[PDB]
Amino acid sequence: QSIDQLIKARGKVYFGVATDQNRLTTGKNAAIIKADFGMVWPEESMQWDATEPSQGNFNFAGADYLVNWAQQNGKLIGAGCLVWHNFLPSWVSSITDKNTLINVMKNHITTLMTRYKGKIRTWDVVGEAFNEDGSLRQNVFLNVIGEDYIPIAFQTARAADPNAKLYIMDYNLDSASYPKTQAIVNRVKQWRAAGVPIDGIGSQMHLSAGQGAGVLQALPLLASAGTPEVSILMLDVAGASPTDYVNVVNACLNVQSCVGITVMGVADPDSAFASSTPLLFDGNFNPKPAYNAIVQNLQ
Repeated sequence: QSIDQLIKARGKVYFGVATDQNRLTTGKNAAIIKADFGMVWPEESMQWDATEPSQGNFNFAGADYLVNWAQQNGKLIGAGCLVWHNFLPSWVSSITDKNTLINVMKNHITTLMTRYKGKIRTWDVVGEAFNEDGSLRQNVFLNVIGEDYIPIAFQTARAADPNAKLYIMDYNLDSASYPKTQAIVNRVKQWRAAGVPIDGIGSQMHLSAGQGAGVLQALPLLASAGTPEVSILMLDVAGASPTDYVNVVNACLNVQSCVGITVMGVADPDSAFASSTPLLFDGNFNPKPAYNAIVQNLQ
């Protein structure tokens, strides 16, 4: 039973999964993604250090492979992250001149999005921009450009591909009482009021056991920012309890603007957190109790 087909039947857009050429060419990953998922999300091949390892010298081979595989198999594509502090080459973080960095950032955004224009459903434009107390995270963009780097990034992305949905994303947005959750809602409200084209908030749900229950209140709070969409991505759950996974799915179903869920890989041994067995398929590529519980809940 395909959880993507079942979640579409309930009115959502997709159940997706993070992957890349390394996974699609080994084991049973390709067969499972074909059968059970409706959207793919490159784990590393679209990040800055992979795509622009030297300034103006782009490398698209891995990203091209993923996009072509998705189109051939009828899958939606989400891609990112265009601007964040992870996967960032030193040549970028060493820039100290504001105009130089604005132009570098705009060029990185425009080049990636133009190459795949019309083919990408969702771009993660800005990621992990907030500290745990709700202040903005001090990365090179904030240090050199200032808080305007976020509006500039989204305005540039919107001009490059008006078809794509443009997201901001962060982690630890899983509790409605946590300062970070309330801060991103307030800031996104203000940005949208100023005309900034933020289409979505993506919640990076790398969850500890038992945190699914709190998502039932956190996700509606994120939806109150008034973006056209919200999504769940990078989802995994330590221990992979059915209770946590079903709670996360029910939160999605309860929030009308939540378009879908993307899990953080297929099989446990390929997770960065493999020792906590946090995914929906085990090391033999067999569906786990959590997978069957999602199927049963959606039916």
